[PDB]
Amino acid sequence: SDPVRQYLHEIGQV
Amino acid sequence: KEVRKVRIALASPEKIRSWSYGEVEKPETINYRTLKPERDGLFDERIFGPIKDYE
Amino acid sequence: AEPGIDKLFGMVDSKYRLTVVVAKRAQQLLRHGFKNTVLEPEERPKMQTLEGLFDDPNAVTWAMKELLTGRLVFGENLVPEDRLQKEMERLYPV
Amino acid sequence: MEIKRFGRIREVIPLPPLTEIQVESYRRALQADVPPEKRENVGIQAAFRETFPIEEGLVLDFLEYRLGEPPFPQDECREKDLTYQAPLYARLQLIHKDTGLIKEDEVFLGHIPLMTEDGSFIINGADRVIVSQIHRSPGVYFTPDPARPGRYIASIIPLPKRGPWIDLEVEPNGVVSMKVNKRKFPLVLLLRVLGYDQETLARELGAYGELVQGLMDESVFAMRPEEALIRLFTLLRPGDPPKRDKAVAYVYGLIADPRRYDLGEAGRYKAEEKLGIRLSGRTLARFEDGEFKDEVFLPTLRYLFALTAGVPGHEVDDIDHLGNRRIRTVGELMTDQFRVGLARLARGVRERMLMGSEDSLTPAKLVNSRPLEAAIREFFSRSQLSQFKDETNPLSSLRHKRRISALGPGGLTRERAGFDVRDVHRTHYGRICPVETPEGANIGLITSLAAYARVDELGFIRTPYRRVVGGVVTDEVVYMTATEEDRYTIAQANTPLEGNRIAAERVVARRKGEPVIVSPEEVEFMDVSPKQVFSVNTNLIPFLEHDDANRALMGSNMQTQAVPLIRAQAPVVMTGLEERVVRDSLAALYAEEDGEVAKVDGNRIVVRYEDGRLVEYPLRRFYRSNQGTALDQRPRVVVGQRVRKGDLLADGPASENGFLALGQNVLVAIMPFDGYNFEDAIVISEELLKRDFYTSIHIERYEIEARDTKLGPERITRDIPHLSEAALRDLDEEGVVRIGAEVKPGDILVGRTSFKGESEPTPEERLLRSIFGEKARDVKDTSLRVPPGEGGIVVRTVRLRRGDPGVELKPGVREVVRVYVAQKRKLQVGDKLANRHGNKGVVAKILPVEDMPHLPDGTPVDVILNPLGVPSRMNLGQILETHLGLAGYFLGQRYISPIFDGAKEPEIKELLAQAFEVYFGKRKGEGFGVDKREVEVLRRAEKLGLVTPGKTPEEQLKELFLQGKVVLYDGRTGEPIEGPIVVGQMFIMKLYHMVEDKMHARSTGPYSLITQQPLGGKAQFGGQRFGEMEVWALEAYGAAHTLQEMLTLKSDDIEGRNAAYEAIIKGEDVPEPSVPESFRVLVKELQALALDVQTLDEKDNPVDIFEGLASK
Amino acid sequence: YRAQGVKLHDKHIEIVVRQMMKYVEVTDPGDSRLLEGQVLEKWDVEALNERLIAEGKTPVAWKPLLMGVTKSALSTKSWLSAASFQNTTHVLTEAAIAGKKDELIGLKENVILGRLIPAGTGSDFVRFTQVVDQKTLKAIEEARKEA
Amino acid sequence: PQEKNSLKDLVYQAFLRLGMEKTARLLDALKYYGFTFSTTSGITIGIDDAVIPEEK
Amino acid sequence: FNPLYVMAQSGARGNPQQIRQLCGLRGLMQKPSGETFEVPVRSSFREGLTVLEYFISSHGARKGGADTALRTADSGYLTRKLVDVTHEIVVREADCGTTNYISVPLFQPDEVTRSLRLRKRADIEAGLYGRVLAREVEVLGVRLEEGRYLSMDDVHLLIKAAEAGEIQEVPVRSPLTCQTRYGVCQKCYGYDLSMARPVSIGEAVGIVAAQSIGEPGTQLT
Amino acid sequence: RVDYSGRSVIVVGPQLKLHQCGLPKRMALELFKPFLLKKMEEKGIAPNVKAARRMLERQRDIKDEVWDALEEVIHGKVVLLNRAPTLHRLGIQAFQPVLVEGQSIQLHPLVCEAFNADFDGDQMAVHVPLSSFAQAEARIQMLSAHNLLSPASGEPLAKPSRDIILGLYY
Amino acid sequence: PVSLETFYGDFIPDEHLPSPVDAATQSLLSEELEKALSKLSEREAMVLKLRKGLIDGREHTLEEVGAFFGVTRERIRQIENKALRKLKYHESRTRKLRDFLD
RNA sequence: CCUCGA
DNA sequence: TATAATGGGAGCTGTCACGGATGC
DNA sequence: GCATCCGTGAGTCGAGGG
Ligand SMILES: [Mg+2]
Ligand SMILES: [Zn+2]
Repeated sequence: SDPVRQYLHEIGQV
Repeated sequence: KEVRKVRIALASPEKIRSWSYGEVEKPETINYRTLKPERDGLFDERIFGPIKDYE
Repeated sequence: AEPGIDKLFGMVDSKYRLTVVVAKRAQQLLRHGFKNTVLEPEERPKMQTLEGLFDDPNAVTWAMKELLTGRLVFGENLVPEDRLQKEMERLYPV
Repeated sequence: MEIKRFGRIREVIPLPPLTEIQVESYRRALQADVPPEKRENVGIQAAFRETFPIEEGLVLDFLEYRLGEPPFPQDECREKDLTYQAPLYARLQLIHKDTGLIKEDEVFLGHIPLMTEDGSFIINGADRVIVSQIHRSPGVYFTPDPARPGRYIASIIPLPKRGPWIDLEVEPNGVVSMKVNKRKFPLVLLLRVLGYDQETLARELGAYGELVQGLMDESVFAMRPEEALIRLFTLLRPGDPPKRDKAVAYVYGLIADPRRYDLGEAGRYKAEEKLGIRLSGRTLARFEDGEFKDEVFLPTLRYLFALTAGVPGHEVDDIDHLGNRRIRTVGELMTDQFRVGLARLARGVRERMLMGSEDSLTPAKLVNSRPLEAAIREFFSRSQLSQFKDETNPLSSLRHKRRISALGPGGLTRERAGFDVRDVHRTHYGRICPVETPEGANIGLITSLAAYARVDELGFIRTPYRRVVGGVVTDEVVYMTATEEDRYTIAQANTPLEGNRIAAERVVARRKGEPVIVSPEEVEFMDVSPKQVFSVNTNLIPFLEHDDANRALMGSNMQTQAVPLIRAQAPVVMTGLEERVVRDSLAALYAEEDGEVAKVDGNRIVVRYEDGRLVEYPLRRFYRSNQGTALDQRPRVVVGQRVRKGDLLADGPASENGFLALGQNVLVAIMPFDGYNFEDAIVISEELLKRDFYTSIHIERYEIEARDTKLGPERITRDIPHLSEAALRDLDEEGVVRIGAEVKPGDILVGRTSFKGESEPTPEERLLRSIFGEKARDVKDTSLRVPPGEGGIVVRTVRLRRGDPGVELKPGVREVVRVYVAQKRKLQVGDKLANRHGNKGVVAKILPVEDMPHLPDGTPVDVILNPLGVPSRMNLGQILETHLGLAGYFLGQRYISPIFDGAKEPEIKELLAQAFEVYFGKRKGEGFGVDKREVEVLRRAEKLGLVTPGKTPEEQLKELFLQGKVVLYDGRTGEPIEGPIVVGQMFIMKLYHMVEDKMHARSTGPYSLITQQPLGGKAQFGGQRFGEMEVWALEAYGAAHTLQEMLTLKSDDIEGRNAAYEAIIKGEDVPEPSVPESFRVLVKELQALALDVQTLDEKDNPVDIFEGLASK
Repeated sequence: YRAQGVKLHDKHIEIVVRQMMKYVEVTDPGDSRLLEGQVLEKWDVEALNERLIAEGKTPVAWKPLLMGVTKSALSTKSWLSAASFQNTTHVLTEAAIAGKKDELIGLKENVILGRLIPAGTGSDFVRFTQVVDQKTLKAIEEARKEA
Repeated sequence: PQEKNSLKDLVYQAFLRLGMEKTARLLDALKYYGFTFSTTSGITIGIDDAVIPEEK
Repeated sequence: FNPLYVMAQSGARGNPQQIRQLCGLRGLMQKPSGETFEVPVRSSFREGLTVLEYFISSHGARKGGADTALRTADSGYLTRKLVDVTHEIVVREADCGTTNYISVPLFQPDEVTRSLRLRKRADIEAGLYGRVLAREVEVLGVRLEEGRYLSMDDVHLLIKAAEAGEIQEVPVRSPLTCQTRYGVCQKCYGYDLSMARPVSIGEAVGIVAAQSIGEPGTQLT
Repeated sequence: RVDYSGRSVIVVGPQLKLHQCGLPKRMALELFKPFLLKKMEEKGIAPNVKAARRMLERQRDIKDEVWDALEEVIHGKVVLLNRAPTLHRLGIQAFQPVLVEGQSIQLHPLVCEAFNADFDGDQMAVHVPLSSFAQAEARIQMLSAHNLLSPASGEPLAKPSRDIILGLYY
Repeated sequence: PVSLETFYGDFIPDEHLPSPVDAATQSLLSEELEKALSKLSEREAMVLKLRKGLIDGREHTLEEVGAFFGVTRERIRQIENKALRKLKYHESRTRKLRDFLD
C-alpha cells in the first residue's frame, strides 16, 4: 500500500 | 508493398533490445552551458540520431 | 443542382461509381491539357472573363458534360492500366 | 428631456452598496485601519493566532502584524505588470525556556495584494475578481437514509479542509456506527474514550425504545479510557505501533485540536441551535486535565435516536435550504490560503529550530517567508475563484463582483452536480436571483446575489422585510436569514396601502415559501420591493413581468456583453436602477462636497469646494480594459458651474449624464423583410453608420522582447535586412512605429533583428550567392508585425530597457517594447445586436436609406426586426417597450417603468394618444389631408378588425396608433405595406461578439511539435478541427477521398502536404497521400509500452512504414 | 421517438439491434475446439458448424446472446476499433496477448491509418472502374487487333 | 391554404415526379415568392395582437 | 388573420401552448420537488405576472434548463456508442440471397385487449416505406411482386387493403435477417431514403443509422 | 486539425441559389492561396510564384486584378460548410462560393434546418476539397441541392421555413 | 524547464521541419538553377556544380576539378570565371533568379 | 482549469 | 571524515452505471 | 445464490485568459 510505512516496519524489525 | 493487416503482440526483451539503438545509462538530458545533449543520456545523438540533417 | 444530375444518376448502378468515373476523367483531362476532350468546339463549357468568354478551367464540369453526351465509355477491366496510359500519351502528348 | 416615472410602490430603503460583499469582506479580513491591539481574532489575525506560538530556541511567539503602504500606485501597477500590494511585517519574539533569553524582531513576510476601491484586484498588471463561493455550511445535519426508510444518518461537517466529515448510522444489526475517513467502527468505543460510563448513557439514552440496547457492549465498558483509546487507535491505524502518546496525539488531532479541526463560527452556531447545547470552543471535544471531555457527540446521538423513534420536535434537514448553505467571500478564501502558507512557514520554523546553533537564533534567522508568499501568489494567480475580471462595461465588472459559484476548491466537482444543487430553492427568494445563470453546462452553478441581499458575518444571505404589527406597516426593516424567515407570514410588496395601513381584507403572502391568502391581522412582515427578488442585471429589464424567464435570462446575461459606444445612450424606457449602477461601479466621477467648478478640460476637472480647497480630478482617457474596450471619462460640467455634493462631474464609459448607457435607442419596425431577417437575423439602415451609431473604440496591445542569446543579442533597430523605405516608412530612429501612424496587416510595429544560427549554406545558396555577389547578412528580420485582420492607429508606445532607471527585467531580456493600437469600429455585417428581453441577432443586411420602410412624413426606420422571433420566445416586454418608445419618440420624453410596478396598458394608450396628436395634427395644420395609400391600408385594417367601420380616417389612424401600429411605406415601391406595422423606439446594444474578431482562414501554417498536425486558434494562424463527428459526416456521404485528404494531405502527412502545396502551385493534381505522422507516433508510443505493432501485407510479411530509418 | 414527434425509419434501429445480437455462447462444444461458455460471433460459429456438418462431425451447441451497444462494440474483432472506442488498456492487453491481427474491415481502422475507407468512392464495388473516350478505346482496340 | 404540411408534400411529390434538379428550382422559387410576400403581408406583433378572450 | 393565429396555423411559428400563455392563463407550475403548486398563475404574459408568480415559474424554467444541459452529454455519448457498434456496416453486395425476412404487422392489440386495431399511418410508414417485398402480395386486385421496393403509394395501398381485411402483416427484407457478412445487401436495406430510390452499393449504412438515431436525441423529453 | 480551412459568423443569404453560399473575399484568398499564386503566374500579375506570395503578404500591396484571378480560380469549385455540433451528415454540405465583400459567410435559408442553424451569432467552418476526386465527391454526393430528403425519415429536409411559409400562406 | 503538459505545449510550433512553402521554394530554386545551368556548356555547368559542391555534396578544390577535366587549375578557374560571367549575363537579361536571394 | 459563444 | 543524534506526515469529498472480484 | 469495493466512462466546435 504505502511504501514508506512498509519500509519503516521492516526497519522496526531489527 | 501495400499495408493490409495490423498485428499487435507482446514484445520480448530480445525484441526490445533489437529495437534499441543504445542503452540510456545516465538520467541526463542536455548540458547546462552548451545546451547540447549529454553522453549516454536521454537525448544523446549517439543513440537516437543526429539533431541536424546529415551532420 | 449540377446540370442533368438525374440522368447522370440514371447511368450508373451506384452513385459512387458515377463519382469515380467523373474524377478519373477529370484527371485525364487535366493530365492531357483537355486535348483528349470528346466535346465539340460549341459544347465547350465557357467561363465569363472580364475580356470575354474563355474556356472553363474546371475539369469536373467538363467531365460531367462529356459524360452526358454518351461519348465516354466506363466499366471495369476495359484495358490494362499502363496500356491506357501509354496510348493516351501517344495520341495526346504531355 | 422630461422623465416620467410610473408605479405606486414607495421603497423604504435604497439599495445597499452593491460591491459591499467584496469591500467589507476584505476590510474585515485585513483590519488594516485598526490599531493592532484592538484587532479581533478574525481574519489574517486569526491565521496568526492559529499558527503561533511555535514550540520545540524553544519558543517563537507572535505579538502583532502591520501592513505598510503600497510600493506603487494602481495605474503604475497596470503599466509595469506588477501586483498592487502592501508589505506585511509581523513582530515575533524568540524565547528559550531555559535561558530565559528573549529576542524580539519585526520580520518581513512579503506582500499582500490590496483590493481597489471598486472591489477588484491587480495581479501582475491584470485586474482580477475573487468570486464568492457557495457551499454546505458546517454543522450537524440529519438526513433520511436512502437505503432504509425510517432510518436516518447524522452528519457532522466542519469547514473545508478543517477536518473530516463524520457519519453516525444505526446498523441493521442494531449497533450505532461511526464513519470517519471511510472507516466504520462502533460508536460506543469512542464514547468510552470520552470517559462515558454505561450508567450515564443508560440514563441519558434509555428513554428511547430499544435504541440504547444497540449501544450496550460489555467488552467496551470493561476497559478504562486508556485501553479503549489504544483500541480505537489500532482500529484507525493498521500497522502503526500503538504507543499511548501517539494515540493521544492522533485522536486529539482528529477531534479536539483547534489547530486542525474547526467548525465555522457558523458551524458552532448551527450545532448549538440544532442540538440545543452550547459549545465552549469549535471542536467536537476537549483535552482537559489529561482526559477527553465531550461536547458534540452525545447531543448528536441523542438527537439521532429521538429522530428515529419519532419523538416530537425532531426533524430531518434540507441541505439546499439557504439556512444550511453559506457564502465564502473573498476575505475568507484569502484568509484560508494565508493559513496554509503560515502552516508551511511554521513547519520550516520548527525544522530550523532543530538544526543550527541553539544559542544564536533570531526571529529573522528562523523564519523563511517564501512558502507564505507562494501560497498568496498561487491563490491570486491560479485559483479557480480568482478570475480575469470582466470589464467590458461597468455593469460587467459589477456583476462579476456579485457572482456566486458552487465549484472551485472544496466546491462541487461537475458531474457530481445533479438537479438539486442547480435548482432554485424556495429560500432563494430575495437572496439569489432566479433568472441570472449561464445557459449550458454551468446552469445553476453560477448565480447572482439579489439586489437587496446581504451576506452576514456567519456567511448566510439575508434579505430585508418590513415589520408589520396590527395591519400597520412600519419603516423598520429587518434583515432575515432563511431560517428566520420561515417563522413568519410575509405579505407581498404590492399589497394595497392607505398611508401605512393594509387596505385589503385578503392579502397575498408567503409562509415557509408557500403562497397563502391571509388577513391583515395575520401579516407579520412585508417585502420591501419587487427589486429584491432579482439580480442587478435582471432589474435592468423593463416590463420583466411580461417576459418568459428563459429569455429574461438571456437579456440579463447579454447586458454584460454590451460594448461601450462613442454615442451611447440611456434607454428611453428605464427601470429606475440605471443611475445606482453607474454610481456603484465607480464609472462616473462625482462631486465630493458643494462647490464651484474652477477648471474644465479634456484631461482634468479642477473644483473648489466649500472649504476653499482646490481639488483636481484627472480623467482616465482612452484606456484599454481587460477585454480591449475603451475606458474613458468625459467632463459633464462647465467652467463656473455651481455643483452640490454628489453631482455628476464626468461621465464614465457607457454612461449618459450619469445614467447607464449600454447601447442606442433606435427606431424599429417589426415586420419581415425579403428574408433578410430570416431566423433572428436583423436588417439595419445605413443611416446608423452615417451618424456613428453603434461605433466603438477598441484598443489592442502588442508586445515584443529583445533578449540575450548564445548566438548574440537581439536588438530593436530600424536597420532590417532586405526591406525598402516603403517597409520602414512609419518606423522612427530606434525602430518603433511612430505615434499616430495607421498600421495595416503586415506592417511592422517594432523592428527586431536576430542572429542566424546552425547556418550551413546549401549548395543552391552558395551558387546563388556567387551569382548575385551578395554576402549573406549575419542577422535576420524577427520584427513584430500586425497580424492578419488587425490594425488601426498607434496611440501609445512603452519601452523598457536593461540598464535604465527603475527597470529590471526577467534574466536575459535586454528590452521590452509595447505598442498600443486603437481602432474605431463601425457596425457591420455579422456583428451581434441584442435587447434587454433576450432578443438577439446578427446584422445580415445594411440597406441604403431609400430602401428602408418609412413613415408617411418621410422618416425612415433604423432597424427591422422579424415578428417571428416573438411568439415562441414569449418575451412581450420588448413589444411594450416599443409602444411606449413610439409615444416617447413623438412626445420627446423618456420613462421609468419599474419591474412589476410600472407602466400599464391604459397609461401607455394615453401617452400614445398624446403622441398621435403631435404626429398628426401637425400634418393637418401643414395643409395636407389623408393620403390615398393610408386609405387603402385603413381598408385592409378594417378587414382585420383593427379599426371600427364608419369612423373618419383620422379616428381610425388614431385607433391604430393606440395599438402601436402605423402606416408604413415600402421605400422601393413607395406603395404602403398592406398592413399597419408596429413601429417604435427600442433600446438595442452591440454585443462584444463582432465578426472582426472571429473571421479566420488558413491555407498552411505552423504545425504541432509531436503530432505534426496544425496548431489551433486564430492567434497561432491555426487550422480548424475536423473532429470525430465531421469524420462521421464524411463517412456517411461516402466521400472517401475528401476524408482521406482531411486525414493526410491537409494535416500531418508531411511528404503528402509538401507535395500537395508544390503540386497546386505548379498547376498539377494532388499526389496520393501517405502514412500520417501521428500514426507513426502511435506505433512508437506502443513500442514504448513494450507492445509490438506490425503493419502487415496480405502475405502476412511485415511492411516498414518508417522506411528503414528505425531499423539497424 | 414517436412520442416526441420524431419520424425515424425502423431499419436504422434494426441495424443497431442486429449488431446487439452479433454474438452467441457455447452450451456444448460438440467436436469443436471450443469450450462451454465461450462467447463468439454467430457468423463464425455458423461457419465452424457448416464445416463440421460437411465433415460429418458433431456441430457446436450454441445459444443466442444479447449484449448492449457498448459491450458489443468492445467485443468486435478489430482491436484498433475497440481500443479507440474506450477501455484502451483492457483492449490492448488482450489483443497483444492474443497476438491479434486487425484486417481493417471497417471504417474506424482505416481512418486511424489514414487509408481510404471501404465505402462510397472507396468501395471495392466501384473504385476500379475505368473511363475512356471512344478515340482512345478504338486506338487500343487496333493495337489488340494487330497482335 | 398553403402551410407547412402541404408545402412538404408538394416538395416530396415534386421530387418523385420531376427529379432533384427541378425540385431545387421549385424550392428556390417558393423561397423567393414567400419572402417577397411576407415582406408586404402586413404581419407584425403589437401587444393588442395577443387577444384575451372574454371566456377567460 | 391575427398574426399569432396565422403564424401558428401555417407552421411558421408558435404552438397552442405558447399562444395560450400569451393570451389565456400561464397555468400550473411545478415545485422544485416536481410536485405541482396547488394554485396556478392566472396571468398571461399580456397581463404580466406577479413577482410571486414569476418566482414560482423560475423553478420549472431552471429545471428544464438543467435537463437540457445534462441531456446533451448523454445524447452525444449515446451517438458515439451507436457509431462504434455500426461503423463497419456498409452495403457490400446487391443481394445476399437470403430467404429470411420479417413480417411488419399492420395491427396492434388494444390496451383494453378488446380487439386488434389498426396501427397509426406514420408507424406503418416507418416500418414499410422503401422496403423490399420478400413474397408476392395480392391485394385489392393488385399484384405487388417479390423484389418490389415499396413506394409510399404502395404503402398507402397496403394500408387501404388492411382496412378492408385483406392483409394483416407484410413480409419484407430487413437488416435483421440479411446474411451479408460485414454489413448488408441492397435488397435487405431497400431505399436510400435521401433519394427515394434503391440504395447505392457502398453506402455507409451503419453510420447513417447511428446518426439518424442520435440526431433527435436532444429533443427527447 | 486541418489545413485549407477557416471559420466565420454566418449571415442569411436569401438571394443565394440553393447550391451557393456567400464566402468573404479575404477568407477565400487565404483558403485558395496556392491556386491564386498559380493563376497570378498564369497571367501577368506576377513573374513567378514567390513574387505573387510577397505581393499578397501586405494588404496595401494587394490590387484589383488579383480578385478577378481569384474569381477565375474558384469557378465551378465547391467548399464544404460545417456547423457544430455535427449531429448527422447534413451538418456538412457543399456549396458553390460566391465572393462577397464583408467578413460573414452567407448561408442559404433552406439549409438552416439541416444545420440547425439560425443567425443569433452562429459560426460555421469552411473546408476546401483539394483533389479532383475531393471536388467530384463534394459536387455530386455532398452538394446541398442534391440532398433534399432526410436519410432518417425520407421526408423533405430542405423545405419552406416559417418566413417562406408565412408569405405563401398569406 | 517547465512542463509541456501544463495543454501548454499545444501552442508550440515546430521550427525544425521545413514548411510546405519552404519545401516548394527550395524545389523551384533547384529547378531554376538547373534551367539556368542548361544555358552553359556541359563542362562549365559541371565545373560550377563541382565548385559549389552540388554533385557529391561538397565543394572541390580547383586542382580536383582541373584534374577531373584534365586541365590546369588556372584553366579550370578561368572556365569557372567565364561560366559565372555568362550566368550573370543571362540573369541580368531575364531577371529569373532574383527573388530567391531574399 | 476557468469563463464565454454556438 | 569522529560529542550524540536511531520508525513520516498529511489528511474536504454533494454521481452513477457498468463488470468482477470478494465474502456470508 | 447476493451484498460490496474498484475501475471507468459521462457532446462538439469555437474564443479568450492564461
Ligand atoms: Mg443559434
Ligand atoms: Zn441481404
